Amino acid sequence: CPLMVKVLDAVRGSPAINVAVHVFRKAADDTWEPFASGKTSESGELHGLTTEEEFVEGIYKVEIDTKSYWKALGISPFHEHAEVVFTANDSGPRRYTIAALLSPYSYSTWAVVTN
Amino acid sequence: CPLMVKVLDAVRGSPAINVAVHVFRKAADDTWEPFASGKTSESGELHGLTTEEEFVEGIYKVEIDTKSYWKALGISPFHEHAEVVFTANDSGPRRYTIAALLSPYSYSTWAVVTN
Amino acid sequence: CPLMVKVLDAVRGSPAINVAVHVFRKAADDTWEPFASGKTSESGELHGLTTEEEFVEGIYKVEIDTKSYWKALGISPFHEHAEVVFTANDSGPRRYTIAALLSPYSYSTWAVVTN
Amino acid sequence: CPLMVKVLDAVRGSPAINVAVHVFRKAADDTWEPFASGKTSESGELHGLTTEEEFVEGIYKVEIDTKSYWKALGISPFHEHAEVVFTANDSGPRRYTIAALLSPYSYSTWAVVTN
Repeated sequence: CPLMVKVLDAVRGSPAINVAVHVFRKAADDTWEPFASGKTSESGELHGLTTEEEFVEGIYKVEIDTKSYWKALGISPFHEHAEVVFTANDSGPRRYTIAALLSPYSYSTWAVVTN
Repeated sequence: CPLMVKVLDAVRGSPAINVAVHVFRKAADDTWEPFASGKTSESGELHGLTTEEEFVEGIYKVEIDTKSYWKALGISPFHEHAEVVFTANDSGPRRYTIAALLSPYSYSTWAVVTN
Repeated sequence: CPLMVKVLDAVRGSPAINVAVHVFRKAADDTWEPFASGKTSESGELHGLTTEEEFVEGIYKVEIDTKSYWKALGISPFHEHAEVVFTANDSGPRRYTIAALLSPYSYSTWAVVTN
Repeated sequence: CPLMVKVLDAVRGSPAINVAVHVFRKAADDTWEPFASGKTSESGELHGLTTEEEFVEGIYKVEIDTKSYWKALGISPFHEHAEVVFTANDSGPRRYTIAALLSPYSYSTWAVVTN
């Protein structure tokens, strides 16, 4: 599991469950190609998006569908989604955790990268 | 100006100066059209991006070039840039401040919407 | 004023108004002595807490009464308050801005120190 | 394990290892009584601070020794420590994760509370 996504809810103090996550990889023609997608679990985590074989060097975009999450809770939030864009595996394979802590008008996002 | 961008540096405890900022508006064909751009001032602020006349309801993207900022400081960053995507809605008079607090492997972003 | 406090609300996307703020300075006996206090304005800012003469090097604590703020909004909070503890150091001319971005179960706090 | 502390480093994109953490509980005389302490592991986590029996209702303070952490990395940080003050177990036993994401001039802290 070289790529994991974790989402937390700062209003409730809980994992953000059933959040849609779409991952894209930048192609040679400079366009965003769909790479993987899924929904966060009861722990606010999304595992099994990819494999070490498939997750080659490149520029990746993780789109976290925060608006649909807040709308289902009765909040009209500010952002359409939280977008995380980064170069992966350029010095060899790494394990990446992309995390976001969500509020209606804000989000904090960070990465934990391990060898 | 109805749209202001503010960028802060959490490593130095200072405004993030000379940061490139690009604003886009989503077109009918679903593509991102360049809308406005600039560089943050000595106060980490970017004023005068648009006018009330030009800034109509729509979906906007604010791209903050964080990678170039960290590279100029000799600090290895994670993100290619920080992206803020939101709908501008005419619910009475409004001013939008899009802010970001930057760290090499994280950023927090928020919006202050006032009348 | 060499010390300003700014508080923002991440649920509403607005300044956090009428928030009580208490500043303390650590005394020789290791206890926290009241130093200054006030309430944030309509811009979420608290100015005029001290003067350059009074604000000597020392360890200071800024306590932001977040619980009372959330309770007045009918939102169940986690923290009793947000506490910022720091040393003020005379390394040339300095102005300190202590800022906090509040959510019910989280807060981000940062400092902008300028000349 | 009803109380766990997790600390992350936003400069390195890694767990914050060997961070000292002190927990206090407010006593009847309004003073902070030492309750538990420890150091974060290689995963940036501190488990086994207390037991369900010992962790009774009360006001608790978790002091995360961020200054010593940054000083050991060659950074002179802004804060003396990150302080998290909260009421625990007032509606019955809960499991609490207190987390902090650290930068030299900023920190974000949140709680994940589960039943």
